[PDB]
Amino acid sequence: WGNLTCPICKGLFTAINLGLKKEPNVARVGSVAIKLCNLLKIAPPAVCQSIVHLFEDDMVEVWRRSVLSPSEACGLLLGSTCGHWDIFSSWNISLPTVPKPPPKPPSPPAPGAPVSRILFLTDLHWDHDYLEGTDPDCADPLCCRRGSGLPPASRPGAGYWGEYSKCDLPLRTLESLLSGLGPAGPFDMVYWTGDIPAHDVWHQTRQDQLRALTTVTALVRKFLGPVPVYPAVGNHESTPVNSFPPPFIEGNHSSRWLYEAMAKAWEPWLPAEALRTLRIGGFYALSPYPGLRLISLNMNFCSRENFWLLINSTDPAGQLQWLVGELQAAEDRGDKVHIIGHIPPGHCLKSWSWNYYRIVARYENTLAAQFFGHTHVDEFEVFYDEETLSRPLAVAFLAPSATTYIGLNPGYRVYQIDGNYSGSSHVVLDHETYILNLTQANIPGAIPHWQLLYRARETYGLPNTLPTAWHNLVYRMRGDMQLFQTFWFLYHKGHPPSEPCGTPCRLATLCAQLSARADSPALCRHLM
Ligand SMILES: *[C@@H]1O[C@H](CO)[C@@H](O[C@@H]2O[C@H](CO)[C@@H](O[C@@H]3O[C@H](CO[C@H]4O[C@H](CO)[C@@H](O)[C@H](O[C@H]5O[C@H](CO)[C@@H](O)[C@H](O)[C@@H]5O)[C@@H]4O)[C@@H](O)[C@H](O)[C@@H]3O)[C@H](O)[C@H]2NC(C)=O)[C@H](O)[C@H]1NC(C)=O
Ligand SMILES: *[C@@H]1O[C@H](CO)[C@@H](O[C@@H]2O[C@H](CO)[C@@H](O)[C@H](O)[C@H]2NC(C)=O)[C@H](O)[C@H]1NC(C)=O
Ligand SMILES: *[C@@H]1O[C@H](CO)[C@@H](O)[C@H](O)[C@H]1NC(C)=O
Ligand SMILES: C[N+](C)(C)CCOP(=O)(O)O
Ligand SMILES: [Zn+2]
Ligand SMILES: [Zn+2]
Repeated sequence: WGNLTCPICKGLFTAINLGLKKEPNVARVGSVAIKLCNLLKIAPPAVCQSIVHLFEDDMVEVWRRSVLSPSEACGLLLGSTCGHWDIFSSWNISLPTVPKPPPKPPSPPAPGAPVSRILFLTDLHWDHDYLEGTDPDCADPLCCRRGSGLPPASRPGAGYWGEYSKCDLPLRTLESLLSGLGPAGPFDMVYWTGDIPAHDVWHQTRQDQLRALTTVTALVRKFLGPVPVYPAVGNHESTPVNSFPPPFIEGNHSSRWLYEAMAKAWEPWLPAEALRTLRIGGFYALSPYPGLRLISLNMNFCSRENFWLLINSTDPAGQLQWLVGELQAAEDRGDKVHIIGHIPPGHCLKSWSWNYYRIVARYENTLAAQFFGHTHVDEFEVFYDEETLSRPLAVAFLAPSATTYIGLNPGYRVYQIDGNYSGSSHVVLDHETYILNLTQANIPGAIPHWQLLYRARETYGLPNTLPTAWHNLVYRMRGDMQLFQTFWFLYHKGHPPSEPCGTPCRLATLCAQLSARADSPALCRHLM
């Protein structure tokens, strides 16, 4: 009588569910997990215990409601007859039935046309506990801070402004960055795409994260005054890291604490309609100029590390569908769109990344620019047509981090964009990157001087910065090692590794530049 296997299975995981709601059961989960953390020497025992205690409540709940829920587990184990396993199942959003206009590249701007200057800040990762002189090569996942201890007598401690290691930034270096903006300005707007807290991820309270949010927010507001700042939500803003429950999760373990703090912190910059969307799911749209829409995406609903998506990964918060409606509205008015976000779309979950790719291809004429960060390095992602994966039609700019993490100079970015006038293409025309050379800045008594590292069109000889120039650059770099070495230099903000990047390293790096869609190896067919 195997007619009972499904009854008993469901009875098992129903009892599993009830047991895992009990906090002493959750603590049992945490204790074993910590001993394995110590046994597998993942981190120091202090970090192992702290991070499991911080994560255990939310993670046990998600597993209880997804992988261990009776309908899911028994569906995996006994098949569609018993339950239904649909964890990370494929999904698709709906495009409107409006015919796609003919593909049309942006027009060259007329002589003397207005140029809008956009400051781009990402991955600031302020470390409230940064401490000069401490060990940069400590045993914790983040060093140069209180509790990192002392270096050996053979190596120096963490530099005053930062270190070339697994360390984040003292607030004074963030202050130095914004205080040196004058040469690079003036700015019409600032795009600020996430990651305010540091990587002290094993002990972050909601108050620490809010303190990071409110302190840095006030700092940029002090140095940029009247200039609008459009933020986007990074993966480090929440606690625990990457924990962004979609709006179908209510109660105090939801993201309400964080989104509302953002709506109050960013009220000076965001219109009422933006603040409403922001409070719901951490994304919004607004109009910087007549004929220009800006859309700030919360890419944590695309993230491979947002463990809440194990419950349901299908277009969380309805964001992609909301994006389509916003983009079609822009197409209807003839507006152009900027997209800003944190995690670049090539690094998203499979289904999300594929649907985003399809949206970008549909709205190629309407999308004018895309801006992401999160990787901390200086790179890009080229988008191609759906039909042949060979006509370049969009490019995402991945700007490098202000934080040193890991081992880099601090950096930031400025875009020259086809400006504020009727008929403008609103596309990026050129960009520039500024760095703080820590080797020089950390000399005792020196005053930090942020330097221009490079300008895009000048150093690569680009006629413009449209998608085809970046496509072309990748294939020039396939055959020109010196050119690729330049790019590899700039990629690390002027502080590349000493291990040379040979043939496999180059091909893997070039393949990432063409991988705007996750898990699409065909995109790199011409590289390997
Ligand atoms: C995880 O979340 C997703 C979404 O949040 C859940 O998917 C929804 O599931 C419910 C069932 O519980 C579906 O309800 C059915 O919808 C039928 C038709 O609905 C159409 O119109 C909807 C409202 O305008 C519209 O959202 C939807 O568009 C999209 O969904 C289609 C799949 O449903 C998809 O193929 C399209 O590409 C498009 O993106 C529909 O066209 C209706 O006939 C049924 O009676 C019933 O109402 C929702 O439609 C689902 N919505 C989406 C976007 O998929 C999913 O169940 C959750 N998973 C778990 C395990 O909870
Ligand atoms: C950061 O500052 C260091 C320190 O001066 C620069 O390194 C020097 O680079 C020049 C040019 O290659 C050499 O002649 C010196 O010998 C270097 N000094 C040392 C101590 O290595 C470095 O080039 C700067 N980096 C950037 C990106 O500006
Ligand atoms: C942009 O141009 C329009 C039309 O000339 C003007 O009204 C507006 O003040 C300008 N600036 C912004 C930020 O919209
Ligand atoms: C993603 N990364 C590990 C390469 C860069 C640092 O991560 P993160 O600070 O953006 O979360
Ligand atoms: Zn970051
Ligand atoms: Zn990040």
